[PDB]
Amino acid sequence: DVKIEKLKDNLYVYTTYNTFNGTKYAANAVYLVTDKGVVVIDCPWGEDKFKSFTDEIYKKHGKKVIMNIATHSHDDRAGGLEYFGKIGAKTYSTKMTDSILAKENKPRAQYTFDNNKSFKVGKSEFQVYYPGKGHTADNVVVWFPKEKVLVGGCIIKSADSKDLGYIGEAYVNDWTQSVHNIQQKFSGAQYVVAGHDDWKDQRSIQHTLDLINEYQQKQ
Ligand SMILES: C[C@H](CS)C(=O)N1CCC[C@@H]1C(=O)O
Ligand code: NA
Ligand SMILES: [Zn+2]
Ligand SMILES: [Zn+2]
Ligand SMILES: [Zn+2]
Repeated sequence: DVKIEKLKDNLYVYTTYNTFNGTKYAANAVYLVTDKGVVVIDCPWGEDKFKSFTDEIYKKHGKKVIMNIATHSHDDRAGGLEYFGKIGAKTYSTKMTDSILAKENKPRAQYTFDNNKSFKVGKSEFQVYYPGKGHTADNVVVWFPKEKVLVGGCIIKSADSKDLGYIGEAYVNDWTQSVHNIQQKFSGAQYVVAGHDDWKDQRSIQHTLDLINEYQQKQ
């Protein structure tokens, strides 16, 4: 199942679901429809959902995916690099993410960049920004200036998150500064999209900071 909702103009938020030990988690990402084709950020959470996802893209827009950008090495972000490459899309990731994928023997992106990069596709513009370590050492966010949408990915927890989620590769002591960096640089954001679960509640950044503090206080 893939849920797709228009967020602003040609920018859409898509959500897929993956159940872990009785807890049904949602993974949120976005895709942009341009005159040159569709740009997909991250990927459906689960390989058995890739075809269903692009099938929905065709049903709704009758267009082709020409680019895929992974915001970190995990399955819900970089899991589709092989698939999107196979169907003709130009794939990207940061060099740090590439190093992690290589180490884990996971498919890698065709092109890599040094943490930050500004993109221009058709008449659309967006930028990938590295705020520092948090959920992982390589996590990046994507900013769409025209739509005023900040795709936070997993460094941003949903306002209803019970805990920080998977922290086996996290840097909790650096996470607060990284989130403060995002907040300061994209202060005028109309929409901030958390990587998991409910993203609509815009207190997501506040709750994230709350969860980090809670974790640290408990030592
Ligand atoms: C929970 C994260 C996504 S934030 C996840 O999918 N992981 C963490 C380690 C195993 C799996 C993966 O990406 O390989
Ligand atoms: Na590899
Ligand atoms: Zn992750
Ligand atoms: Zn995630
Ligand atoms: Zn809170």
